Amino acid sequence: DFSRNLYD
Amino acid sequence: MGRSDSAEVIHQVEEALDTDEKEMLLFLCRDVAIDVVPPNVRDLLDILRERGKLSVGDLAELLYRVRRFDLLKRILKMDRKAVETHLLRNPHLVSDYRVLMAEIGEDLDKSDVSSLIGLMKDYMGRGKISKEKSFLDLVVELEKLNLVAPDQLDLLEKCLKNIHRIDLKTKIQKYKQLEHHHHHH
Repeated sequence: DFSRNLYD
Repeated sequence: MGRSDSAEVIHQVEEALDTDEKEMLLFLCRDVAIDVVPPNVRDLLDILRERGKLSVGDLAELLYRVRRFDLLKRILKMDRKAVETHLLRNPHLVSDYRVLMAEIGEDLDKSDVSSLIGLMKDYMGRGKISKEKSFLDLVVELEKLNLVAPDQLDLLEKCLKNIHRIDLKTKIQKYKQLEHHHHHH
């Protein structure tokens, strides 16, 4: 992910 | 301080987690925080944010262990299946030791926990142990007896193997092979 985590 | 709307996200997840799940958060961040946080667990995430160690990816990992795929969609808009592939890389914000114990407990069911206790009686000799205590509780229980150490498990693999849980045993092996973290003061 990390790309779906940045959501914050 | 610093206001930021990140506080709101942190506050919302605390309310959603059950008291049972809330315990896991303390356990997982136990290494990161020496229980310096006041009695309220809400403050636990708050102090982590101040340290800057609070990554969103970590939150996704934290919510996943407590089996809260539902909250992932609402808070981080993360797909449940995405977590499975994402965790494939097996990334850990904190030492895998703490997470390893939490993850294994999650895999084991209520029946498995009871059976595990009987095996522990032979080595423990019938110490302060009961079916009431959860798997997570069992992990810290062994710490008192010093039967299990971060760099030496051995016993954990044997008992789990008896329960015919090869997958759990395999995961533990990864941890043992992950000792070369090169982490020191």
